[PDB]
Formats: sequence, C-alpha cells, structure tokens
Amino acid sequence: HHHHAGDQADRVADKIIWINIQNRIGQFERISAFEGESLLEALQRNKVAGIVATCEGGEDINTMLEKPIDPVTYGPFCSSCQVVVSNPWRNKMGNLHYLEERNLVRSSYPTTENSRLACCILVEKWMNEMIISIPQNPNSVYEDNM
Amino acid sequence: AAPPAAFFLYFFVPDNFPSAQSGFRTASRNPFQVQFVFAYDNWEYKYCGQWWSMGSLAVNVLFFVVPLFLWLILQTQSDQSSNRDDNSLTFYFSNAGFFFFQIYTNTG
Amino acid sequence: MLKNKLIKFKFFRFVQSGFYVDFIFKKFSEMFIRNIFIYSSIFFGEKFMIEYLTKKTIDSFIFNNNRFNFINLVESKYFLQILTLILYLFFITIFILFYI
Amino acid sequence: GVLSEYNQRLSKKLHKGHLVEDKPTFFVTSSRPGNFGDHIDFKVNIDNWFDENRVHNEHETDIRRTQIYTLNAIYYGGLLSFAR
Amino acid sequence: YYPFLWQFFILGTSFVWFHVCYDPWLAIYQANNAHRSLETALTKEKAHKKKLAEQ
Amino acid sequence: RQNFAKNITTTDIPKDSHHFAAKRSGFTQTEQAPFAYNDVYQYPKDYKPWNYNYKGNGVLLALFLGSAFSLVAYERSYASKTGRYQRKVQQNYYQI
Amino acid sequence: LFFMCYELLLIPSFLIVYFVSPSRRAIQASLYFVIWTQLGSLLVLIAISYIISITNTYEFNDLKYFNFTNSESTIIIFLIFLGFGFKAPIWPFHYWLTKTHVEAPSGFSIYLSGFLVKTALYGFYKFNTSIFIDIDSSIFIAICIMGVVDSSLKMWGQTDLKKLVAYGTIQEMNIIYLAFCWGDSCAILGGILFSATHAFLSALMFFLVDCIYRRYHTRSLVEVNGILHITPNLGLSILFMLVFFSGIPGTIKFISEFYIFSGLLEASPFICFILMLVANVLGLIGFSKSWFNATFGMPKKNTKYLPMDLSFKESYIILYCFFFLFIFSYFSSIFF
Amino acid sequence: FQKYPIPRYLHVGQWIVNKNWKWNTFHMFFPTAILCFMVWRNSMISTAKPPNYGEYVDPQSPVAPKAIKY
Amino acid sequence: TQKLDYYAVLGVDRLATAEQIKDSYRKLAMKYHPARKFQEIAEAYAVLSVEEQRRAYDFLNQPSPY
Amino acid sequence: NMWMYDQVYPEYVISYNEIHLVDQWKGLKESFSQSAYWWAMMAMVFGFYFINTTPRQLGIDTNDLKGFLGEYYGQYKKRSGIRSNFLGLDVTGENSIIQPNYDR
Amino acid sequence: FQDNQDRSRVETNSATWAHNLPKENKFNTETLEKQEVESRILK
Ligand SMILES: COC1=C(OC)C(=O)C(C/C=C(\C)CC/C=C(/C)CC/C=C(\C)CC/C=C(/C)CC/C=C(\C)CC/C=C(\C)CC/C=C(\C)CC/C=C(\C)CC/C=C(/C)CCC=C(C)C)=C(C)C1=O
Ligand SMILES: CCCCCCCCCCCCCCCCCC(=O)OC[C@H](COP(=O)([O-])OCC[N+](C)(C)C)OC(=O)CCCCCCCCCCCCCCCCC
Ligand code: FES
Repeated sequence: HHHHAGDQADRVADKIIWINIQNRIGQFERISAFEGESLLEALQRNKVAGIVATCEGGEDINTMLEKPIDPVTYGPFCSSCQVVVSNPWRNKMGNLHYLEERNLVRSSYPTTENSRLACCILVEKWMNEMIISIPQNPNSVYEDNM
Repeated sequence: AAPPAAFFLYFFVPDNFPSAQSGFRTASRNPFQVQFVFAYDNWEYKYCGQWWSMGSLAVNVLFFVVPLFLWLILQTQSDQSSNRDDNSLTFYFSNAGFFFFQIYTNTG
Repeated sequence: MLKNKLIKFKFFRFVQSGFYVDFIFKKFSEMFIRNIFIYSSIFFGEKFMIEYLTKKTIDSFIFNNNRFNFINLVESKYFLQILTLILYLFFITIFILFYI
Repeated sequence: GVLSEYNQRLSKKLHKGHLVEDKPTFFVTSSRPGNFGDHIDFKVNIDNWFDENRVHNEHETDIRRTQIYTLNAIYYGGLLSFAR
Repeated sequence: YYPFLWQFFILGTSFVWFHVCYDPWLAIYQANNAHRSLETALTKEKAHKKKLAEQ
Repeated sequence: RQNFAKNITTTDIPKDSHHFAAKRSGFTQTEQAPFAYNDVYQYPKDYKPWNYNYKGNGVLLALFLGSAFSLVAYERSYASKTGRYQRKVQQNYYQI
Repeated sequence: LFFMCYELLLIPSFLIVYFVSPSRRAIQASLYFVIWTQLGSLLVLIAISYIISITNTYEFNDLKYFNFTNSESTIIIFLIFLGFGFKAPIWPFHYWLTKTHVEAPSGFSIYLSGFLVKTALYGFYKFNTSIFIDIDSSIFIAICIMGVVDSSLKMWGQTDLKKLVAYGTIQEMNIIYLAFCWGDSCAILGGILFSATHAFLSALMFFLVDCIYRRYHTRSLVEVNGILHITPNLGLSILFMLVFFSGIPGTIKFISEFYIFSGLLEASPFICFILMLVANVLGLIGFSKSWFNATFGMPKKNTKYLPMDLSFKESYIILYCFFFLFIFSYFSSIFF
Repeated sequence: FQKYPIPRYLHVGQWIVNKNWKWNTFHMFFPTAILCFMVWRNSMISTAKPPNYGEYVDPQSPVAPKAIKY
Repeated sequence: TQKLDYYAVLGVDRLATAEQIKDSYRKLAMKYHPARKFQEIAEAYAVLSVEEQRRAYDFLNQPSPY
Repeated sequence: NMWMYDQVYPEYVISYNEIHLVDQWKGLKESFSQSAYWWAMMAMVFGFYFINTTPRQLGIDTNDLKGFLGEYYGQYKKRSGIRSNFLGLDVTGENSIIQPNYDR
Repeated sequence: FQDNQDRSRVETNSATWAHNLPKENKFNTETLEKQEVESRILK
C-alpha cells in the first residue's frame, strides 16, 4: 500500500475483485474476492457449490500459491477443485505446473484444455470480472459424505 | 537489468520465536542478493546428459574418474610396498582384540 | 644503426610490464579457477555425482514407473491382473521345472 | 550429448528404416539450356538426400573441412602406427 | 595450411595411438605377475640360505 | 520477550532527576501532556566502559594459592618417589 | 548394548531439528537426516546380526575364541565401513549432512559436527579391532581420500559460510576416518587426537557463524562484509580461527596432521603428497578467500541497523576453545 | 588525513591518546621485565655451549659423546 | 542461424489479417531501418507476406497456446 | 567467489592491467616476439666474452682430497646400510621404502 | 532423469476406434469450422 499521515482509509468496495460464475445448474453468480488470496478460499467463503475440495488446498509450507514455485513442493493432493476459465484470463494464466497437470489429467471426471485447479490460483488485479464455470466435481472417499 | 520481481525469499516455521539480539532491528533486503542466496540451492539440470559437456568435457571426465585413479595409484604403491616388505594396506591384527588402553580386571 | 624499434613505446611498455609474465600467468589461473573449481567441483560433483546419482536417480525411476500406473482401479484391469497372475505364475513355474 | 542426439534421431519418420520421399518429386533447373524442355514423367529420385543431408553451415565451411581433415588424420595415424 | 606441419600432426596422432594402446595393457600385465619374479625367487632362496646357515 | 522485573530489592538503581525536567505549567491548547518519570541513570564517575572495572584480589589470591599448593605437592611427590622423607639437596647442580 | 546405545541417538536429534529449527527448509532436512542415518544404521544392524547369530555371545572377549572365514570377514568389514561412513560422512553420502547443517539451528549444528559424527568413529573402531580381517584396505582408503579431495575442492564456490564450515567438517572427518583403515596399528592415535581437534574447531567455527547470523541477520558473503571496523572482536575471532584451522605448529591440529601424514608418507608417498596438496592448499585457499572477504571491506549499507560487538558469553566460549587447543597440545605422552 | 568523528560507543583505536600513558608504560614495562627475567633464569638451566679457547674435550671423559652397548 | 518465431518477431498473433501484418512490418521498419533485428523482421515479413508461404509455415509449426 | 564483494567499490578477483593484450595466446606471442631482442643481445655478449677470454682453473682444494671427496667414496666403499640386524631379525636396510642403493 | 516437459501417461491415451485419424487430445471439445456451419445453414 501507500499512505501518508492523516489520510483516511480506503473503501473495501474499490478493492473487490469480481468473479462471474456459471453454476452446475446453468445459473449465473457473482462473487467478491481479494488480491493475495486463493480462488478456493474466496469460493468457499462465498459458499459456491460444485467444488468438493477433499484436500482443502494442500500443505502449508511449500504451496503452489507462492509466486516462484519451490522445486521440492508436493503439489495438489485431490484434484477436486477444478474450474473452467474463459479464454483471455486462461491464456494469461500460462502453462500448467507439471504436478498440477498430472493431477488434472488423472481425475475421474472429464476435463478440458481450460481446466484449472482453484487452490492453485492466486487472485490478481487482472482477474477482475473473470468468467468461470464450475461443473460438479467428483467424490473420492467415504469421509466426503460425513 | 531490472530488479527481480519474483524470487525465493527467507521463510520461517509457524509460531517461530524471532531473534531479538542487539535491539531487534531488521533492515529491508536486496532482491539481487536474496536471489543469489537462493539460486544455487534451487538450480537443476534441464535434460539428461547435460552435465557431461557442462563446462569442460575433458575436465568433467577427469573429475568423474578420480576415484579410479586414486585406487590405481594405491595399487601401484602397494606393489612397491610388497617387494620392499613395507607396511601393506591391510587391517593389522597384532593386539588380538585388546583395546588401546583398556581396563581388563575381574570381579570376585 | 639509424633506426631502433627498442626506443619506441611498445617495447618500453613490454619491458615495464615485466615481459607480460604476470598477465599470462593470471589468465591461466583464472581458467583453472573457473573451470575446475566452479564447474567441475560444485556443479559436476554436487549436482550430478552427489545429488543426482544418489537421490534423483531413484526419484526419476519412481516417477517414470508411476507414469504407467492407473491411480483408480477399474474392473477390467482387476480381472485381467488376476488372470495374468494365474496363467503366468503357472508358466514361469513350469518353465523353471522343465528347462531350468 | 549422445543421449540427446539419440533422442532426436529416434523420432524420425521412415519407410521401413529408410528416409525416403513419400510422394513423387520433380525439380527443374531454371537456368537450364533452352533446348531442354519440361521434366519428363519419370520418377528419377526416390529419396531427397540432396536436401535432407545438410547441416546448414554455409557461414562456416572451412571449420567442417578442418574437422574432416582431422578425422582422416586420426585414421591415417592408426594405420601408420601399425606400419611403423 | 602447411602440409609438412600437418604431417607432423599425423605423426603425433600415431604416437598417441601407440601409447594409448600400449601403456595400460603393459601396466596391468606387470601388476598381475609381481609375485612371479626372479627377485622374489632370489629373496626366498637367500632367506632359506640364511636360515640353514645359522641353523 | 523478556519478563523479568526491573524494580529490584537488593539495591536502589543509581539515578538523577535534574536532567529532563517536566513542564507542569504554562500549557497551550494544542500541545501534548508532559511525561511523568524523567529519571536517568547515573554512573559512578570512576567507571571505564573500555576495561574491566575489577578492583578485587580474590582471583590473584586463588591463583597464587593454587600455584603454591602445586609446588608443595610436587615437592612431596618427589620426596616420596625417591624413597625419602624429604628431598636430599645436592651440594652442586649442573646444566641439564 | 553398544549397538543399542549407538541407535538410541537418532530420536532426540530428529526432534531437535524438527521442533527447534526456525527455518522452513528444516522440515525436509530432518527427513533427509533420518533416511540417510537410518540406512547406515540398517547396514550396521545387518553386520551386528551376522556377528551375533554366528557367535552366540555378546562379549568382545569371546570373539577371541572364534574365527571368521574370509567371506564372513569381508561381508562384515564392508557392512560396518559403509554403515559407519553414512554417519561419519564418506564421499558419496554427505548430502544429508550439508542440508542438515544449512537448515538446522546453530547449537544443534555445533553438537552434530563436534560430537555426534564421532560416535561413528568409536563403534567402527571397536568392531574393526575385535575381528580378524584378511582383505586389502585400498578400497576404503581410496573412498576416504576421494571424500577429502571432493570436499576440499568445493570450498571455493561457497558463499554461505555455514555450508563452507560443513565442507570443512566433511574433509577433516574423512581424514580422521582414513586413520582407522590399518586396523589396530599406531595410526589410531592420530585419529583419536584429531577427533577432539575437529570437535573443538567445528564448535568454534559454527559458533562464529551463529554470532554473525544473529548480528547481521544473514550468513552470505554477498550480503555481509566488513565484519571488522564494526564489532572488531568478531573479526579478530574469525582471523584467529583461520590461523588455528590452518594449523600453526603450536596446537593439536599440527600434531594430528604430523602423525597421520608421517604414517601416510611411509605407507604411500605419492598419495600422501596428493592428499596434502589438495587439502592444505586448494581447500585452504577457498576457505580463506570466503572468510577474509567477509572480515574486510566497508559496511556501508544499513547503518541504522548495524549491531554491537561480542558479549561476555561468546568471548569466553571462543577463548576457551582456543585455550583448550593450545593446552591440550601439552597432554601426557603415555597416551597418543 | 583530515580528522573525522568516531562514535563514542565503539571500542576502536582511531586517534586515541591516553593522558596517563607514562604510569601505564611503567606498570606494563617493569613486570614484563621481571617475567622475562624469570623465563630466562629457568631457560639457562638447559643451555649448551662449546668449550672455550684453549680447552679440549677429553674423549674418555664422562661429558664426551657416547655410543650404545647393545 | 537459429530457430525463429516469425509471429513473435512481427508482434502479431497467428489469426491476424494480412493488412495487420503489413502495418506491423511498417511500424517495425520505421524504427530499425538504418541490423540483426531488422534482418529477422525482414525474414519474418517475407515468409508471412505470401499466403501460400504463410500457410506452409503455419502447417509445420503446429502451435501451442500461451 | 569470482568477485571481491564490497558495499563500496566491489572488484573482480583478478586485475588485468595489460588488457591491450586481449588474451593469453596473443600475450605469449607478443612476449616471445619482444624477447627475441634480449636473446640477440645475450648472444652478442656471450660471443664477445667467448672470443676474448680463457677458462679458469677452478675446483676443490687439492689438499682436501681426503675430506669432502674422500667421505663420498668411503660411503660407497663401506656398504654399511646393508649389514645384518644387530638383534638378528632377518631384515636389512634393503627392506624399506627408503633403502640404500650402493650400485647406483 | 525426470523430464518435466513430458507430461504423457496412461491417463492421457486418446486412441478411439471410430476416428481413423487420431484426435489431438482426449477432451471431446472440438467445435465445427466456420465454412461447415455456413454450408449447412445454406442447406
Ligand atoms: C629474455 O628472457 C626471457 C624472459 O626473461 C627471463 C621472459 O620472461 C620470457 C616470457 C616467458 C613466459 C611468459 C613463460 C615461458 C617460460 C619460460 C621458462 C621461458 C623463459 C625463457 C628464457 C629464460 C630465455 C632463454 C632462451 C634463450 C633462447 C636465450 C638465448 C641465449 C643465447 C642465444 C646465448 C648464446 C649461446 C650460445 C651462442 C651457445 C653457443 C656455444 C658455443 C659458442 C660453444 C661454447 C659453449 C659450451 C662449450 C657449453 C654450452 C653448450 C651448449 C649446447 C649449451 C647452449 C644452450 C643454451 C640455451 C645457451 C621470455 C619468452 C624470454 O625469452
Ligand atoms: C658485444 C656487445 C653487445 C652489446 C649489446 C647491446 C647492449 C646495450 C646495453 C645493455 C642493455 C641496455 C638496455 C636499456 C636499459 C635502460 C632502459 C631505459 O630506461 O633507458 C632510459 C635511459 C634514461 O633515459 P630516460 O628514462 O630519462 O628517458 C630517455 C627517453 N626514453 C624513455 C625514450 C628512452 O636512457 C638510456 O638507457 C640511454 C640508452 C642507452 C644505450 C646504451 C648503448 C650501449 C652500446 C654498446 C656498448 C658496448 C660496450 C662494450 C661492451 C663489451 C662487453 C659486452
Ligand atoms: S482442493 Fe484439493 S487439489 Fe485443490
């Protein structure tokens, strides 16, 4: 940030990153997120259906959200946070990490070339008014029902 | 060159107790210096067989074959020791298992 | 002798530089330092002979073996595995019995 | 490295192990004499080794000439050792 | 560009060929038969003669 | 973080109060309230920060007594080693 | 009980690295430490089970009345050498040691270099001395010398000071491990003395690295230099440590070098010269460059955050290390 | 070089003059001389010297060099 | 020489009209006309100007996104 | 570590004042080309002194032949390093890495 | 050696019986071409 003594606080409305969502039932949703956060955290705080998130984002030390990805990271753990990103934003995202691609292509449900794991996305300024679709994600284990 | 924007930084375990010696005054770090600090640890090879020709092929081969050279030189000098009846390269057994300065006493 | 190339500045600076012996010796020492020390020692030794050949060989073997593994069992694979186990355990045992 | 060279040479597309053209190919010399007409309908070349066997080093050819001399010299040196 | 210097180069290549094919085989051959030497035989003979003399 | 108490009971902290006087009067409508304590540390005026300010004799006395005990113990050990009650002193000693 | 006490040392070490280290990279370093040290312990366990099953006894004395054949002796010596060289780091197995020193807390690093690795020298010695082995020790000697050469050749290209100290530890540990490759001969005296020498030298060097890290919040040559001219006591300690590591003839480092090098020169002249040149010149030059550059220069960057000099605790610890080296140069000659 | 200020907290040795240097010189010099005298007095016990002018070493005297009886 | 990407050199996407290529070449030519970069620009524009040549170049590439 | 790092005036670990010579090979060429002059001057000096001088009678003191030279030949006359062990241990001086060679 | 540029595995096999010319990947997200849609609309 950048502030001077005596200045007033900025508005949360001006700092909101907007995410546009097509549901599993074909309906449209609008979600508020913030920079420095993962897409999974915003989606779960806003209670968006269609994501299972069995592993709840992965480990806590060497994560996929750090801007340079650490070599000895383990990557995503469940591949159950998939979303489909529209063309401009997905093109700006870039090529997939090899571990993320391995987890994406190994899922039990069909995927696409625009598929992307939500917990592997760090929300940025240029993601404002980004369009995504969330078809329902697969279940994995017995405890998913609990 | 522009200063780096993304690079590996220092990291600490959760709930780490900070070091507070000499008044606990920490300065901002230099991106180039931190980049150099963490570059070598994270450096890796790109393709199979890249190491052999990386730098000097002859020098790398010589470094690779160093242990064999040492073994061969030791073998030659063992040949020299054998005919001169010098100390050979063997595990000498002359104390019959008695240790260097060991207390050997009995009870009763 | 009416001309003398030894009174010109080229020869003068050659002699003043100590016959360029220091410059020649330092250039070869730089080549030794760079090549041997940096490349051979740290990169070759640590990265290939120590890091790679001890850890990354096993790591890459495991990764490449897992390249051919289905993480989720399917029914046809299960039945095929059972049948293959039966038939080819029998084959290997009878082959050892007969020709070995 | 040798492994990399083998890796690139492993992916070449061949017809039963031989690098040959998959279609009839005709070439004309644009500066040929006027009494030479069009190319006759005869498949004279099965391969395209005139274009495939290239390293594209026309900016440094004496280097390759020197390398060929060096290989010849090594072979001659072995033969001359035996003759000696 | 100097053909006789190139001939000297060829002679050097032949020298390297000969020494590469000569040195290691001779080294291992001599290292393999160190205990089968006249010096070892004479050492054993002298030791036995000393023992028999001071017997 | 440190959690020890600073108002010790063994002795009173050497300090002076003439330095850093408080205002206590003549305040305006915009300035801040004055501070409360203002006391500062006072050094013994014979203290040298660049050396040990040690004026005791205990270390020297202990080392001297240890060395003297070493000497007398060696004398006793040498007398016992020669099979004598005390050292037999020769009438002439020469360079080793 | 010997083997059990050797095995008991792993859990506290792993717990200290796991729960006390502040660096985040120490989580994987502890796993590396565990996996290499346990592979070595597994090799030692195989050898111990061999000895126990063949000779149904648990006393070192009873081994005097039982003979092992050539095959069993070769298997046992190879197993114990490799297993104890996993912990006392031989050439091909020091990745765990490098990572663990780089990521571990300073106090445990002092304990690991100073004392823990020595536990491998002791046990090996015992199992080396209780058995009659009829093999040529050239392979083990070559492995140890390769360790020394490889470690000392890598000192120039180190900017982290802690990694440099770890490589010095590796080279002198391999030098000590070389001395036990001739059985119960007189070569063990130099190794026994040089174990204590390395203990104190490594403790001093890691303590100096800890002082630098706590003062300047870094241990990289590209970030800190001119340790002299600001906090001069630390720079003086660094220079005196460099002298003692170089091995002035007044200390026990020189004595240990003299012992081992006299024996090696008689056993192998060209090998002795090669090892001496590689260890005491090239590695010394790299070590000295990396340490001199940090001591000298101008500390211009952050004057608002520059630290104070050594405390009494650090000064007395450094002085005691120096005093122990100098005064243990005067121990009784009945031993050694 | 022109003099520049040195921080008071630093125990460094730029441009330092001790006003009591005469007594300190005395009290560092004389005990040093006494210690060196004691060291020299101890060391003269183990000091050797060739025979003086006009003197010869009797080969059969006890001080003469000796061999070993096996 | 080395392998070169003509679209990256001209600063245009693959699905760009011919007139866009001409405009990009003119914009890049005003700058570097008075060495190596201008040669790369000229080679890329020469290949991509002809529809048949551009089609043949595109067929062999099989481009990847991003 | 190819640079002497410093917060003021960092430097390269090796200085090259004679940089007008680009590399070591041209440096060697230049050094030999310019040292040919010194070779010629030395040759002229030696030619002068060889034309205008007679060799001297230099050697050891002829009155000390039983001294330095006598001991050297006496060492080979008395092959003392290959005598039998004084304890009778069936070893000689030849059974060592550092051994006498009296027929060298 | 582990090559991170090679991301193929048994999960990504995309060989189908119907298609004599194999498809680029196993995502059946291929759209129609512009001229085909126009021709069919004209029909
Ligand atoms: C002027 O230096 C030089 C330096 O500075 C000392 C240098 O830094 C360098 C730069 C060097 C480097 C960068 C690294 C290279 C490493 C080296 C070790 C090169 C060092 C080179 C030298 C020290 C120069 C020496 C070489 C020559 C050619 C000197 C030439 C001397 C003469 C011509 C004297 C003339 C001798 C004559 C005429 C002998 C003829 C004999 C008779 C008349 C009969 C009488 C003699 C006898 C009976 C006995 C002698 C017989 C023989 C066969 C011996 C003769 C052999 C000789 C070599 C004289 C160079 C090139 C150099 O160049
Ligand atoms: C057989 C004899 C062979 C002789 C071979 C030639 C030998 C020449 C003398 C020895 C070598 C001297 C090299 C130059 C050293 C000084 C360089 C320098 O800085 O110069 C600047 C000095 C001081 O000048 P300056 O430095 O103030 O500036 C002058 C301007 N510059 C820099 C351009 C030179 O000047 C000189 O040295 C003057 C030139 C000296 C010329 C000597 C000629 C000698 C002729 C032969 C005599 C032979 C007698 C008989 C011998 C018999 C026994 C052998
Ligand atoms: S929530 Fe498990 S992979 Fe993203």
